[PDB]
Amino acid sequence: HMKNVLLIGARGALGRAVANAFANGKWSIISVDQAAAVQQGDECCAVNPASSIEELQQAYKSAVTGLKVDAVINVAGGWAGGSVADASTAASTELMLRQSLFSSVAAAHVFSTQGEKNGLLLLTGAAAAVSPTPGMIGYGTAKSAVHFLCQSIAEDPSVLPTDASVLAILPTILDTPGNRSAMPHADRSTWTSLEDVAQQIVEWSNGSRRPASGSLVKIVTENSKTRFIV
Amino acid sequence: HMKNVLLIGARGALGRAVANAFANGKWSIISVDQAAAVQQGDECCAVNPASSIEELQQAYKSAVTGLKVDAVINVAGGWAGGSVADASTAASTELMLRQSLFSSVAAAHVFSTQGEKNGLLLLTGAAAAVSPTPGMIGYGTAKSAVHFLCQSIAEDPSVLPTDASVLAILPTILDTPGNRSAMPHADRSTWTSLEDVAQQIVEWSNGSRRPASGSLVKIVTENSKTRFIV
Repeated sequence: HMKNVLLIGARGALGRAVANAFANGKWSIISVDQAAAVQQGDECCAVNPASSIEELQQAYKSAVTGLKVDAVINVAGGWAGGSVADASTAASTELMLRQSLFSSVAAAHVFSTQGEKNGLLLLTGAAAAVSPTPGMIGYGTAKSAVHFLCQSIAEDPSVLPTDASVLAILPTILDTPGNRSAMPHADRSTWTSLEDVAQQIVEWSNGSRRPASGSLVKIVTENSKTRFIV
Repeated sequence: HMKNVLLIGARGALGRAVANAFANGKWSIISVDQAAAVQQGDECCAVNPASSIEELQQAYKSAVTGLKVDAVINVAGGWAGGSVADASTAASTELMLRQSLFSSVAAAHVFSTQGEKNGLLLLTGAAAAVSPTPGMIGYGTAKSAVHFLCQSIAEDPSVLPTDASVLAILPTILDTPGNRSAMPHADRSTWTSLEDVAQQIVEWSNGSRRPASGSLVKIVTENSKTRFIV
């Protein structure tokens, strides 16, 4: 368990896949999640969903005190729909901002100050958020902001450990319990396996060849085969 | 005073310029500002700086109850610097998000539901936020998100009144009391006059020719002359 990873969103479907892929292992895993950490048998930090970015930052700093972190992995966030015509868009956009953007700003600061040389900061965007998202204002605005944050971090590498990388993954559709439940009978040939994403995150984290720091990495599945593409 | 404008950020330097340009007039002005509304002699709604997007939305809906709004103008927001290396970036990024993005999501919903035909939704971006902003993470991420929001609104015009427009202004440098104070002796030849921006917002609001709904409008000043450019 020589290498250290801070895992944000550890209790979501993609978070559990990522924790499973770490633990090979080789890795010591420090996990955090908002509201949704069952806080029973789980060795996961529960942080309040009403947390400020500064509160997230302090909670993350605390969880890894006196560690060099090789990887900070943020795979937090769910989904909601809504246009500006919908009253519901106000709350859903704030929720998506908190889950994805607040967590990513705090996570970047911990990686900057406690990251190890050759380490990885990985954030979670959305392939759809590369374009206007009139029907998913919250989801698209939050994820677009994560993409922007990824690019801005990379633009000044002096803020990262030596030879560190930041990457954002842009999933299209993930094969999650939620999606299976929603559409039991659907053609899932374009639905990316969580194990495939998790395994790729752990290789990148281990210092396999990575796309250029700053890359938006689209996760494209056809006939149940997956490419990681810039 | 036939036409109605909801003005968000009315107590900032650009907000006062915009209120002055309305009042020609011809316009009935309903103004809102966070923390900074002096709430003495001022006919301005003071909204709490800790407001949720839904709270902003309700406060905006209340301020214009039983009006058709020809214009919703959001010129709120200040500035802070900071990279991900800075502990201060967490709080400054949340502050910029609240001032600019929270206000813009709420303002878009009020314009969708209470806007008049041929009306204007105007948001405030930043010319610099078209590119990575490693040295101003908060400011750039918040403003980039406003640009994205502007584009997403325009992408589905069924959410807006008939022949309505949304625009985002991308200032580079504004000739504000704050900037004059900071650099009394500086060459201000590239600093845009607030009166010039305000006057252009009021013409667009009145239904002058506008760039295409969705435009990011850069405000470019050289030798103290200004162009509004896409």
